Amino acid sequence: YVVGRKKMMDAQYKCYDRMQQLPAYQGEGPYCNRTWDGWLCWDDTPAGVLSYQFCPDYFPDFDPSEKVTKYCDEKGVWFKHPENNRTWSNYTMCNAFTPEKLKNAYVLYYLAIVGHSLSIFTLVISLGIFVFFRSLGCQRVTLHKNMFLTYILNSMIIIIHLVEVVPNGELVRRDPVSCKILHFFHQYMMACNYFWMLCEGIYLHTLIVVAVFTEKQRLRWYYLLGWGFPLVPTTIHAITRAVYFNDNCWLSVETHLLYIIHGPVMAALVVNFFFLLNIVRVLVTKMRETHEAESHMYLKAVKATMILVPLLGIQFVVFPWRPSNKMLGKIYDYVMHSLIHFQGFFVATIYCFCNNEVQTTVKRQWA
Amino acid sequence: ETGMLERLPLCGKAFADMMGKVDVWKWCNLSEFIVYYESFTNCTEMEANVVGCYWPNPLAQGFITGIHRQFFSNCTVDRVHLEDPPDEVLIPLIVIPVVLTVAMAGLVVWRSKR
Amino acid sequence: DQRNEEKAQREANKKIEKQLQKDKQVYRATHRLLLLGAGESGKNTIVKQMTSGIFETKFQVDKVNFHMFDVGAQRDERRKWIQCFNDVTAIIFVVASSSYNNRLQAALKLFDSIWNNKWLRDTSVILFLNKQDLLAEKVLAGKSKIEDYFPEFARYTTPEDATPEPGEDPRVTRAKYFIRDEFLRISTASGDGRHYCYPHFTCSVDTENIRRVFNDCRDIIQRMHLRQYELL
Amino acid sequence: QVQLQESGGGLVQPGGSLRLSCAASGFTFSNYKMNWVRQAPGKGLEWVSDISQSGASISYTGSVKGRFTISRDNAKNTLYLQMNSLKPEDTAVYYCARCPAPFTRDCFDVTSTTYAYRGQGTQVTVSS
Amino acid sequence: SIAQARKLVEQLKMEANIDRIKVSKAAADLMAYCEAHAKEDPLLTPVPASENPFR
Amino acid sequence: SELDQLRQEAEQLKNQIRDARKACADATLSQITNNIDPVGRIQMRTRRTLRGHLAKIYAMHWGTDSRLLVSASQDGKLIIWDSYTTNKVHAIPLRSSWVMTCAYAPSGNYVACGGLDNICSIYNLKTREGNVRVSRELAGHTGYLSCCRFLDDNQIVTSSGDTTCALWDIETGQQTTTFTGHTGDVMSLSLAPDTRLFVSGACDASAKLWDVREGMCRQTFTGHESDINAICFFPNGNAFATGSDDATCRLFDLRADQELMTYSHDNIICGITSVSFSKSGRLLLAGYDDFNCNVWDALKADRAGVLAGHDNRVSCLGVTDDGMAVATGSWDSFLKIWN
Amino acid sequence: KCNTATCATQRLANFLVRSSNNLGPVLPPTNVGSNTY
Ligand SMILES: CCCCCCCCCCCCCCCCC[C@H](O)OC[C@@H](COP(=O)([O-])OCC[N+](C)(C)C)O[C@@H](O)CCCCCCCCCCCCCCC
Ligand SMILES: CC(C)CCC[C@@H](C)[C@H]1CC[C@H]2[C@@H]3CC=C4C[C@@H](OC(=O)CCC(=O)O)CC[C@]4(C)[C@H]3CC[C@]12C
Ligand SMILES: CC(C)CCC[C@@H](C)[C@H]1CC[C@H]2[C@@H]3CC=C4C[C@@H](OC(=O)CCC(=O)O)CC[C@]4(C)[C@H]3CC[C@]12C
Ligand SMILES: CCCCCCCCCCCCCCCC(=O)O
Ligand SMILES: CCCCCCCCCCCCCCCC(=O)O
Ligand SMILES: CCCCCCCCCCCCCCCC(=O)O
Ligand SMILES: CCCCCCCCCCCCCCCC(=O)O
Ligand SMILES: CCCCCCCCCCCCCCCC(=O)O
Ligand SMILES: CCCCCCCCCCCCCCCC(=O)O
Ligand SMILES: CCCCCCCCCCCCCCCC(=O)O
Ligand SMILES: CCCCCCCCCCCCCCCC(=O)O
Ligand SMILES: CCCCCCCCCCCCCCCC(=O)O
Ligand SMILES: CCCCCCCCCCCCCCCC(=O)O
Ligand SMILES: CCCCCCCCCCCCCCCC(=O)O
Ligand SMILES: *[C@@H]1O[C@H](CO)[C@@H](O)[C@H](O)[C@H]1NC(C)=O
Ligand SMILES: *[C@@H]1O[C@H](CO)[C@@H](O)[C@H](O)[C@H]1NC(C)=O
Ligand SMILES: *[C@@H]1O[C@H](CO)[C@@H](O)[C@H](O)[C@H]1NC(C)=O
Ligand SMILES: *[C@@H]1O[C@H](CO)[C@@H](O)[C@H](O)[C@H]1NC(C)=O
Repeated sequence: YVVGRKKMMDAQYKCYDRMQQLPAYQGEGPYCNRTWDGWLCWDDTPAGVLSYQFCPDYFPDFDPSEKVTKYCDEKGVWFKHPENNRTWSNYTMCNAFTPEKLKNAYVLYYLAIVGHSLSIFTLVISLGIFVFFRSLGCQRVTLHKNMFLTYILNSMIIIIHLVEVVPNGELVRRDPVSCKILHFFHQYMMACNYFWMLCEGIYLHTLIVVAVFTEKQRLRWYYLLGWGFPLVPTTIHAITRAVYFNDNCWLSVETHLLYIIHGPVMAALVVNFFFLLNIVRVLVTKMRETHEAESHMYLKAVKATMILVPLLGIQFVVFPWRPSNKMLGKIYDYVMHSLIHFQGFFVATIYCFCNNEVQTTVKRQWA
Repeated sequence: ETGMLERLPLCGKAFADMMGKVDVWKWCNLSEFIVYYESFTNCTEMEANVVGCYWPNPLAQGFITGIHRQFFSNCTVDRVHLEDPPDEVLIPLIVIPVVLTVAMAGLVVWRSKR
Repeated sequence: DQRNEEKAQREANKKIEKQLQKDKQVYRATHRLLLLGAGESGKNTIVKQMTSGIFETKFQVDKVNFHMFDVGAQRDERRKWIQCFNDVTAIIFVVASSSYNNRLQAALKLFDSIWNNKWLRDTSVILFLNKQDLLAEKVLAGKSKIEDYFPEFARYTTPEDATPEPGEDPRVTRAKYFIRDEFLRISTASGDGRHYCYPHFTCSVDTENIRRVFNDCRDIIQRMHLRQYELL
Repeated sequence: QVQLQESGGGLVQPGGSLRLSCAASGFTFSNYKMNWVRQAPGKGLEWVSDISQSGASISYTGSVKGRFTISRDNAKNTLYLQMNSLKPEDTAVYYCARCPAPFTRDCFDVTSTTYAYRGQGTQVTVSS
Repeated sequence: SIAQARKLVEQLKMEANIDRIKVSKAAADLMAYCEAHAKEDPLLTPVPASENPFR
Repeated sequence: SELDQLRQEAEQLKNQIRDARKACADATLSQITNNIDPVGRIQMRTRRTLRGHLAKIYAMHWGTDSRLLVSASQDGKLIIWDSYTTNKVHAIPLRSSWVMTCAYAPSGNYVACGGLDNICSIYNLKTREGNVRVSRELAGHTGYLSCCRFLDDNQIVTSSGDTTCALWDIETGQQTTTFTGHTGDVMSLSLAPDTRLFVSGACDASAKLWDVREGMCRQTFTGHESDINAICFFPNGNAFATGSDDATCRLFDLRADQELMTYSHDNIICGITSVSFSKSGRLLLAGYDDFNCNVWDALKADRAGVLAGHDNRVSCLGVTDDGMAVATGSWDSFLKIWN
Repeated sequence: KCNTATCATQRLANFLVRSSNNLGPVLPPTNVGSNTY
């Protein structure tokens, strides 16, 4: 309650400071005089206007994304609650949806831990299969091994962040340098994960659409794009975060500085989306030159698309924006968190366990 | 409501008790009056309830602004410390890594065969 | 000390491994082709367009290296030496379409054995239905009677997918497409998606032949990559 | 010792009929595709008909389809060829050729000049 | 070609005019060879790691 | 008339040979060896793996020192390995990449190779300069070369797809003798321990014993149903084994002039590509098209082990002269040393 | 506010450290009725 009242008394000082400097009202009709209601500052509101500002963050159960409502009557008297007849500001929507949102957040929390733990398990097996069985080695497998390693390190850092930083309010209180260092490596490995999805799409696009006859590429540029370039948006974000928005453990998402990393990530996945369309187009044409049945082409065109969705991160492009509707946003959270935290598991199952060349090699070397 | 205007100035000298505790240059420092401001508003709130009035009201608000013009009219103390850069700085910080992402991707589609 | 002899032997080893890496680049970039035309099928003059047990031919198309091999001076029994070409990019099977009076049935039986051979089941075939100019001259002429050697030709009609050359009468289009579907009936009967037949109506002097092979080899490699990702 | 001996054949009237038999020994007959090939005077060897190992799949060359019937008795190790409505163009030596390898879909070299797994042939002459 | 049937009769008569021992003695000789060299067959008897140069 | 009577005279001769062979089969090899103790489980392990070749390996041969071996791959390379240390001693590029056979001279000074080029190329390993160069090219065969074996540094026997074998004088480069018995492509050949005789299997389902110094065909062995792909002498020179496309291996005795044993299994339906005996001759190792190698009991017709490491068709194999190890080449471009 | 799908994990972690008491028990919600401001 000490931090909540500190920001409350800070906002109050800035409010009473604002009253004496702002110019008086300029409208023709009456108005509602500007006042400090105890939690927020209200500018001069014209007659018959309902104000709107975002909820404060004094209390943990408040939602900073909801709006506060204050109604100005025609005669200039502020809205009075008919129960006790006091000048009252409407804060009901600040914590009205927090009980049920917190209940869904706990399911997404364990969905994230289960998904990332299952991802780590199946990817270190898939990585061990592609390392021990040398006969499966090729340039496609070499890029998969790097892709598999990003998933492992991304899942490991997220699990540590969810078990050591999230349920530890004392650590976030102290704002140690260690939790910020962990955040920098989390964002680096997150960007490495998405940029290796782009490496997979680029390599796939340069084998089927362009550069068919060579089949010998130098992987040094893929390593530079997947492992090296993600250092650029993360350090740039870290420099701006340490200067402009230096919050405790860099846990805030309300800063627009996060798009220094997520912007380039989204651009990398939009490129992958345009690779997928050009790849499915070549695939559909390959089935029309062999005179396939139109019903069979639809079955194979959707199987290839679904196979390439986890590898290229298409689910981030087709559901990029979270809806504002309460019912639409809840099912969006369950769908996306399932697709995000289980992506490593899906990639390992599709490209290692269900891979026919892996199955025939594993069963022969084992038998 | 007239009893409030007679009892509210009681904190008029209470806020001045801790005023001299800090120097005149410390009047603008937010760190110096963090605990003094929460004490002054406290009685101004509790005083209105002793008679029957709610704390946020026009007359006691004028009382706070009266004290706010005698102590805090000289300085303009503003340190957000948790703000985003302007658009002319924030936008290039996003556009430049994005064009470098597309340029690095096109660099691999071009230079991977060499 | 005899430990220096091991250092001298591992010295020659990396000397060899660095040379094999330079040979691995040339080998993996060159695409090998087996030219397996029949006798008097125009296979000899397709190479001419550009004692020894085998003849080689090098040609580049869009800086892509092709190494085409033509079996010469080997017995007519192929069930042993044809296994050496299991990993070629494609087998170029040349057939004299106008060789029917039964040379055409023999070419069909040879194509059947190649298509269904255990070791060539993953090898695609570029079919050159050669001698189209001589085929048209027989259909326009009298008493050729393609139906004698192939009775099912009477109840056969030109399919809709056929793209007829402008100017030629449909009697030749019906003839050359009947011969094409004779081979397609064999290739589409046992193809498990592993290899495909690319038929072409060619003449011995066609300059399209080298580009045709290039375009079919590109499709072959594309399908091989689509097969590695389980997409096709 | 792989041995193929063809029986039947001789002088036939143009339009008549005949039945060729192939006595096979020295191998598991029910594991190989069997063939009939022929060599007309001055002509090369040409494939006439083949039958699969089970006997369910049968193929004929176009010049004899509808007139010739191929069959096999896996119990008697015999390959048969029923030749109905013979023409003067059917005059040739008919050979019984075994496919080179067992349990195979392909069939190489059965019409080659010096193929080993082929009989010495029986003469069929169709002329009045 | 009678020349190929010519050599077939001349060759087979050269093969028919040989002395064939009984399979019993032919089989016992093969058996006796395996018994005498059974100790010096590394692929037959598990060789200790001390001797195996592919250890 | 005349040709048909010659076909009846051949009929009375094969039956007479059949009768003379039937009269010698007083007992079967299985009945003579039914009492001996079986060998048990012969389970070998891959001790070395050679990973130099790019394309499929078609042949291999051990040097007489049981340490150096040469292998031939369709990428156009002859590689000589030190099996003990896996180090490569030479990497000889070939003028024709379609090599189908390779041989190691007993002296160790030369290696040979050949294939679809119809040439047997002799390579000098111990020239005073230091590199490897072509010493001789033998250009007499009208078909692909399937096998070659040095008699010494001056003589080499080659088998070819032209249905003939040939004995070459390496210095002059001409055929000293030609062996013209087979009907189909001769696929393999094996020299007797004393190199006075050699045997070959062809695509006519027959094997022939050849007298080297006389150039005649002593005996002809039948019994197989399809093409003979491999052949190997017994360590005593009195018997030999053959591997065929009929999914069987068969043992033939020279003095008995007939087959003694058949090595087959009902679930084995692929052909045999290579055969070789152990030092004692008790084990018959055969490579198969199903990517595996089966170890047989040569006396009891039992299967006593399997070598199942390779990922593609096992094309060749060979046992060292000291019997310590067996090498296996495959179409997966790998050579595995088993012990 | 980062509303993209790639920020979903970070939005969940930020909501838990801020609106949940270390993933502990429930607390009395902030009273926002007539008696409050
Ligand atoms: C190749 C193998 C495949 C399969 C391998 C894996 C097999 C097992 C996978 C499932 C494991 C599930 C473990 C879940 C452990 C949750 C413990 C925790 O106490 O549960 C709390 C509960 C929320 O209620 P609360 O107590 O009020 O919260 C907490 C309230 N407080 C914070 C106030 C305390 O959470 C549960 O409801 C679970 C919610 C998330 C569901 C996770 C499982 C989803 C995925 C299943 C597996 C899918 C595998 C792939 C299939 C194709
Ligand atoms: C999460 C924080 C705490 C540490 C992050 C460390 C990574 C950025 C580093 C650690 C080890 C590095 C790897 C070490 C070695 C290699 C092999 C290198 O390729 C080769 O040497 C051969 C080819 C291949 O196997 O890829 C490609 C880069 C890579 C995967 C490196 C990628 C970057 C990695 C994963
Ligand atoms: C604490 C973390 C964030 C540091 C991350 C450092 C990486 C961005 C650096 C460190 C080591 C670098 C690697 C050092 C050596 C190599 C091997 C090099 O290999 C080749 O060029 C051979 C293959 C080919 O050329 O195709 C490719 C770049 C790479 C992977 C480098 C990629 C960039 C790496 C991973
Ligand atoms: C392959 C390695 C995966 C490792 C994954 C570790 C996950 C640990 C999760 C711990 C959850 C603890 C929940 C406690 C709940 C309670 O006490 O009520
Ligand atoms: C999967 C790898 C994750 C690695 C995470 C590393 C986190 C390190 C946190 C501690 C850093 C050092 C803190 C003490 C020294 C200091 O004050 O800087
Ligand atoms: C290579 C990783 C570097 C990570 C650096 C994390 C810390 C960045 C900010 C450093 C200055 C912080 C100043 C505020 C006080 C503090 O939190 O220590
Ligand atoms: C190569 C990795 C670099 C990581 C850098 C993480 C942040 C380190 C501290 C940066 C502080 C802000 C920059 C200096 C500002 C100033 O000049 O005052
Ligand atoms: C083909 C290139 C695609 C590039 C896509 C880049 C997307 C960047 C998005 C940045 C802004 C995100 C939303 C901000 C909304 C707001 O500020 O009001
Ligand atoms: C949850 C993931 C959903 C992903 C949905 C991806 C939809 C891709 C559709 C691609 C259609 C391409 C049509 C090409 C037609 C043509 O060949 O002209
Ligand atoms: C194509 C992928 C990236 C973009 C994803 C969709 C983003 C749509 C954004 C539309 C509204 C932009 C302004 C939002 C302002 C706000 O509400 O803060
Ligand atoms: C780059 C190709 C992208 C294809 C998919 C684009 C989907 C865009 C969806 C935008 C609207 C999402 C819902 C917004 C709801 C709302 O806030 O009112
Ligand atoms: C990979 C894409 C998966 C998409 C799954 C969509 C599931 C939507 C939810 C279905 C059940 C709930 C429906 C609620 C409808 C409503 O009340 O608005
Ligand atoms: C391959 C992963 C698929 C995951 C699919 C998850 C689908 C979840 C759909 C939303 C369920 C919402 C349930 C409550 C609906 C309601 O109350 O109206
Ligand atoms: C297999 C990958 C996808 C997995 C998706 C799992 C979705 C789980 C949805 C659960 C909906 C109901 C939540 C009830 C919460 C509660 O009341 O405790
Ligand atoms: C708001 O300010 C105006 C301007 O002086 C004043 O007339 C009005 O009374 C004020 N409102 C209240 C409630 O005091
Ligand atoms: C509240 O005060 C207003 C003053 O205009 C009055 O009209 C209304 O009746 C009052 N309501 C109650 C419940 O006291
Ligand atoms: C407060 O706002 C909500 C939503 O705008 C509304 O439902 C509620 O009625 C408001 N409260 C009062 C007292 O009008
Ligand atoms: C306000 O005063 C009451 C009683 O005097 C006390 O309990 C409370 O802690 C005070 N609050 C502040 C912020 O000083």
